[PDB]
Amino acid sequence: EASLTGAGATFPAPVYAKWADTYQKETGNKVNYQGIGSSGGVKQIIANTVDFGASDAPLSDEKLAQEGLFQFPTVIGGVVLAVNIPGLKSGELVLDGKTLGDIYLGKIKKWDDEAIAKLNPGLKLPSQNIAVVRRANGSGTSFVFTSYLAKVNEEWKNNVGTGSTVKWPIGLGGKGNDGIAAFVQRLPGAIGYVEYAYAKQNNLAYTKLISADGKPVSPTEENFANAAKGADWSKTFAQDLTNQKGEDAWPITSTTFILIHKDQKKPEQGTEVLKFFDWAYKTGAKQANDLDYASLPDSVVEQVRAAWKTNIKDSSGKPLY
Repeated sequence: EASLTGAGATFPAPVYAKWADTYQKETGNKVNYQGIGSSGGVKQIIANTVDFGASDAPLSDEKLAQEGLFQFPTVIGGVVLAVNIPGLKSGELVLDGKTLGDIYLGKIKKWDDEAIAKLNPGLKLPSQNIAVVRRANGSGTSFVFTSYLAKVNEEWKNNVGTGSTVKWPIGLGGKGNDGIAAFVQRLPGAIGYVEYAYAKQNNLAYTKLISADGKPVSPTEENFANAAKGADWSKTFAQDLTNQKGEDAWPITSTTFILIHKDQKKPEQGTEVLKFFDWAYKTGAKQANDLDYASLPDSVVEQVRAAWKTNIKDSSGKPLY
């Protein structure tokens, strides 16, 4: 039995924790996962204070080569806009990218703004002020969200840009996906971006969004999977899944990555990390779907296995898989 420690992204934390509990029950192996944000996960793996790091923002091939790291995707999730609007039920408000950007730029300040009313003809919107909530920590969810806004709102792209940390025009700061969930819950009129599981688990209302093709879509595991149907995984695991074309393609979708060292100084730990992720691919799909995360296609998991064999070795050059 081994004790493993991982750290990083809160985006997939609900599923990593579920897998860890089940894995211990079946095998006795212990996996301790710390949700400290993707930036923190990257610093930790490079500092070698953990067996594996986790980040929703992929590292470039050069940065991976420079640090002697290897990265692989685990699941596909989606970012949603959790809202606290009195009188509105979940899934009934619809927003488009342009308007969402104008809300985050501070251009739109009330829930009954003309720009929002026009997108929601049947709705009777309140003249409630909007309280914007964003991440206070270095975040892979912020990276995905800002990558999306830069595509749909030019003023956002030119003035604030994309990043795991940016100079937010307005808004209160919440720590982790759980921190944003807690804020929305306690602030009438609030809007905040979180990975879907956090909204669902906390019974938070969320909005629909207009797809890249121009149709309103609901956030569901299937619709996150739809956003990834045209990604060519054979070329690279670092796929951008925001604003993708296609029927029922959730616009703010993303996969997430695990980072491990190519030259394993503690081979026994390295071997056990791969066994845990292999077990998750083989048996953990049901748990991932229970939490509304879509699974990676079998072809992709096969590419990852082929890559483990070629890349992960001990100091004597022997493969650990």
